[PDB]
Amino acid sequence: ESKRNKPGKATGKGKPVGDKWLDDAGKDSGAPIPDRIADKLRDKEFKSFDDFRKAVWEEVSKDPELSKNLNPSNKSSVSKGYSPFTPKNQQVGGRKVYELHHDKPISQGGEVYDMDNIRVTTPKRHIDIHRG
Amino acid sequence: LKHSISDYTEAEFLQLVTTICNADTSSEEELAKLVTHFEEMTEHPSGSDLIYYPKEGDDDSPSGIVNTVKQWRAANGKSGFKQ
Ligand SMILES: [Zn+2]
Repeated sequence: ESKRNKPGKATGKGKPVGDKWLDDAGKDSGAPIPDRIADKLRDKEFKSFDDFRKAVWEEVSKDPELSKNLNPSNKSSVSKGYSPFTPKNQQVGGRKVYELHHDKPISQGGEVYDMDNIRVTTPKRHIDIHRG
Repeated sequence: LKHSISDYTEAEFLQLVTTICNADTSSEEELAKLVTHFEEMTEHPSGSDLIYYPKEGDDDSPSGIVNTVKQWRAANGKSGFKQ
């Protein structure tokens, strides 16, 4: 049914981020996967892309520099492996949480679990990217 | 029970907000549905920001959020909680 449902191992370096990490998600190509998260997930095997996504948010929940910039309610969400809610103005209808985006699309041969090919986006930004 | 905020006593409304704040749900989808419901009940222009992106000095504990909604509704000409 879909290529993102085949198991794979996470790879890639990610990038240094700061306190403004999630503000970057609503601009340009989105925010990168933090180097710190990539270090935690590298070489692990994932059953599906959705399983990888859960893993990212769980590592954010445990990361002091990354979680400090989420409120108590959003913290509860990422502790469950749920994606955190964005500000209202970056939501589009039922799409209300940060979304993981492939920079080179999988449909175009991009790698599913290469963290250097993954970006964090708001719903508003992500939709616009795929509309050209 | 669930059609407008006037169908909630203050205590029941606190229980809803507590469930959202603690992500006390079976799936991400169920949580998102609950947050949408909250926004429809309050009719507050800030929407889910009341839960996740409080204004400076605003108390984002469940009791704090309930207070902010109760005061906003009262100040802006709208009906309040049952009883
Ligand atoms: Zn995408």
